[PDB]
Amino acid sequence: TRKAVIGYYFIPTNQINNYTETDTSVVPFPVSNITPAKAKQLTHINFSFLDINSNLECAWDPATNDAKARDVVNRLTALKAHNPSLRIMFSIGGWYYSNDLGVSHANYVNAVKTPASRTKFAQSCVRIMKDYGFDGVDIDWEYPQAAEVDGFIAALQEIRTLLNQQTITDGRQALPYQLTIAGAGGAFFLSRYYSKLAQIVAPLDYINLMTYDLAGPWEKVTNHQAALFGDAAGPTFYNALREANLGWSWEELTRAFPSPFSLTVDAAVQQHLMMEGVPSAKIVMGVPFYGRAFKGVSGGNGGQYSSHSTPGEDPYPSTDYWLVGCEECVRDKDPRIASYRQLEQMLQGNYGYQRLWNDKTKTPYLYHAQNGLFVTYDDAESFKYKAKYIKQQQLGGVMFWHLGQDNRNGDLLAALDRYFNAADYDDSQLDMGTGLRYTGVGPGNLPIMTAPAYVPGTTYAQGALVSYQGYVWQTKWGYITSAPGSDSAWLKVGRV
Amino acid sequence: TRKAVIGYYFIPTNQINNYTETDTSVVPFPVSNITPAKAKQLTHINFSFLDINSNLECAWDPATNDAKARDVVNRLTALKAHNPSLRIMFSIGGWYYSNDLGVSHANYVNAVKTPASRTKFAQSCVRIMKDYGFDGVDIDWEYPQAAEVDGFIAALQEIRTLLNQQTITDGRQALPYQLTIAGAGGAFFLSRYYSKLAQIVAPLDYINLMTYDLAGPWEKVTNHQAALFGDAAGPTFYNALREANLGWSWEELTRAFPSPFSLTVDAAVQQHLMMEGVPSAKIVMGVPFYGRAFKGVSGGNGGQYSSHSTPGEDPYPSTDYWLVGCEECVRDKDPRIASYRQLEQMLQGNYGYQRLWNDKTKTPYLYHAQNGLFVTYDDAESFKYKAKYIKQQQLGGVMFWHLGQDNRNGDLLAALDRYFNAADYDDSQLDMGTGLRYTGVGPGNLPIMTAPAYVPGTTYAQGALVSYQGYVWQTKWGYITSAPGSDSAWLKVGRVA
Amino acid sequence: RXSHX
Amino acid sequence: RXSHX
Repeated sequence: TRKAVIGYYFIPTNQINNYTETDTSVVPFPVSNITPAKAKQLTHINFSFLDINSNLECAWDPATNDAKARDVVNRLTALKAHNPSLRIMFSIGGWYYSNDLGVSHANYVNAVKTPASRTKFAQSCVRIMKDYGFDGVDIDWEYPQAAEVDGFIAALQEIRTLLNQQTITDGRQALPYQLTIAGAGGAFFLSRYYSKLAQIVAPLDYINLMTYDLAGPWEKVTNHQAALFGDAAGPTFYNALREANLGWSWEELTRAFPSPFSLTVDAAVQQHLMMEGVPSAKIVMGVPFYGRAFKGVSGGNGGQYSSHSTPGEDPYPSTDYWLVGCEECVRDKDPRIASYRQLEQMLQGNYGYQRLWNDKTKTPYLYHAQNGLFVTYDDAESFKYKAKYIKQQQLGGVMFWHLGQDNRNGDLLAALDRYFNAADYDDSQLDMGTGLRYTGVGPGNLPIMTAPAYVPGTTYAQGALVSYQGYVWQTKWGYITSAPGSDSAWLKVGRV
Repeated sequence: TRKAVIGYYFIPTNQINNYTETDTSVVPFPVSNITPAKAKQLTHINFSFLDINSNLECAWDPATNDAKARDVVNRLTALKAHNPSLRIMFSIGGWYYSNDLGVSHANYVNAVKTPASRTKFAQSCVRIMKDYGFDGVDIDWEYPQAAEVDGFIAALQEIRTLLNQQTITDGRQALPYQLTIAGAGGAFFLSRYYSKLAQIVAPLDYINLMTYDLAGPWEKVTNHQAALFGDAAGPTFYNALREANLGWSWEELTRAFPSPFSLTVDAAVQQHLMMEGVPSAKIVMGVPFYGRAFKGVSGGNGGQYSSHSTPGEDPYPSTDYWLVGCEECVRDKDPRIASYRQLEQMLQGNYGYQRLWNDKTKTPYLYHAQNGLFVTYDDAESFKYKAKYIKQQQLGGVMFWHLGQDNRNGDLLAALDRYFNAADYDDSQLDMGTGLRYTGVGPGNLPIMTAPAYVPGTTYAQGALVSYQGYVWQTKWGYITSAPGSDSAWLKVGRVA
Repeated sequence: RXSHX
Repeated sequence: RXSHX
């Protein structure tokens, strides 16, 4: 089955209200940039971002010119002529609107609070979808907390019920309306709802992991923002998931959540796979089409793992644009983020940047020795490894933020489609490296094992293995006279 | 308030049927050994053991001669004439009857299953109590597990209501019928029901901790069976309580249950105290009136912490009674355990035993160099430290297994009474030593702490501390924008005064 | 086992 | 923060 290729298409209210396809200074990446060729390479385009208003309904930003908005959306849906499988989804949320201290955070918390709020909100999502011509709903709340999770789950289930009905009513069996959410790609934010993962994903077609920004200006030392695997020389982190409300024993928590660990894409995928009831096919691996820049770094190792002087605050509290050669940075007033397009041009010029490669993380990085700069990003080469990983792990596909950051030739997007679909591309011999793999083992990813059937009335010594009710269990200590599942002395270690 | 001194009086159905007070060979410790003086030293006597039959009712072993049983019980209840506050309780259970593989285990599990079964069982307990002249009920199920705990808790509550009612009916306000249970003293068995300790203890007058047998043939290394405090040189164990169904985070389990740890009396007691709703006044510390013997031990350290060749299977498989000097062992066909009375005679008989002392665990032990033997037991000296511990930790008192194992003079019983009640005994200067203390901290015994109130909308760094809703919390990582109690970045570390 | 247990 | 976050 075809891997999903989900591209976010983010467009600010100011750019919609002044939309044009002839002046990159106002609209840097208009829909016209998405040619029939590229439209064919994508499976989904996530139009971003919409919000939830104080009336607890889905809605466009208040400053949005609805007429312009409809026209932009129409240009996107127009792309479906070139790709019968293409879906134009819309995303609700994002950082600015939904983070704990974001402008509409309350609306999110409130909208999922009651059976009645959830119904009104669910109805509004479907209504927005049909009124503007979208093909599904994406929810990007960053991120619901433990006490809001049950409500969040109930709202998703409600939306699923409505979309399914709408699909039948519209005869959309060939391209059913979908529901997805952007999920945290790092243990810290993931810890907020991790315990109810199975329930969160049940009503979804896909959970799109934000497996990037795993390094930022808020971090102590510069690091790769989306390393596939771990680099023993890079920083390690506290495994926040051992603190999720899972209800597991110390033994269980410990084997699933090594701490500290390397904050990697592999870690995030495996952490999701460890949960029972989370199918790999619904997991989509996100990749970034932008890089994160650090200044004041110490040379010595390409600039990796060094202290820096990058303002981690948001917005960027300065007019100092230190990312040399990045006009985009001055334009958007922030030298900490740069699109792959800009970065490519930065390498194209002299600017004194050197592109290095980390064979453990399987990702590239830029280093500017003269100004002590470090840029972590991804490219067509790092994508080969991520694509192979997605196939090996039988994930649902890839997602990326965001389309408007690819180069004019659409090389990053073309690479992703090529690695999954080209008849003449073969990665069977691609060397995945020796980077550190996440070693955690949980209920959802237990090894297949065999063992004698547990026998009631038998006394087991420490370390004994038995099969009972589908799994293979091991005794944690000796003189065990009770059954697996009834005596806390048994540890589930294998399946089948 | 007077410390409780609870002595178990265990007598096999066989000794009951052939009860005699003039033949040590038939009944090693007849009730007549308990003089009025000894009777005054006890607050409770737990007559052991009765059982639960297939009809799911409390009952005597079927092979019990009822008339002889009543005679034995009367001899015990008569002791009350010398001590108005003495209660003669009866214990239901014991190892042979209630361990997982015991003959009557199923009856304990089924008796507590429903309101109907629980009511009938409780009624039978009070009925046995009144019929034979007992002053209370003690349950020694070793031990309830998993799905059995709620039924067990409901059964204790049902007994509690019937006992109180019977107290009124009998106008026993001056000496109310009591309910107690024997609880595990080691974490492995304790983990079975640990998470519900508060609920289990609520209906009880006391929970008597079996704080002994912390070492046994089943262990690979010889060790003291009732160390008060830990010895760094001794073996350590994985703290099974972290596998109990508590629902605590990784940080909480780790703080509450250091592992490996020293299996000691102090650990058991502190493990019980860590749980909210478990009052120290209901905690009774058990001490052993017997020692456990090991053979094939190495020398160098008095036989402590050595491999050995002691059979652990029960019953004793062999016929080799290798505990030199112990005639009790031959009689009972097991060289693995000897009463204090017998041990004392072994020392007196010059059979090659050296009595040694471990100043960390605060306990004595015997070492037999010639034959490679090791014995862990307790004596009047170790009791000094445990008695002070009981007073210091404000526990309810002491319990011991068992009366029949004291020497003829009743020195062990007399020492316990002396340390709690004698005007001419003073332990204010007794040095508790430098052995290892159990220092786990559970969300049920958090220290009093102070911190600036939490401020909504604030971003906190790692390690920050804030007071919020009755507790003080600490962040486990940085950039925290959530409220404590919420999400999982906050760790509850203290109580708000 | 052997005693109380 | 800065992008998707």
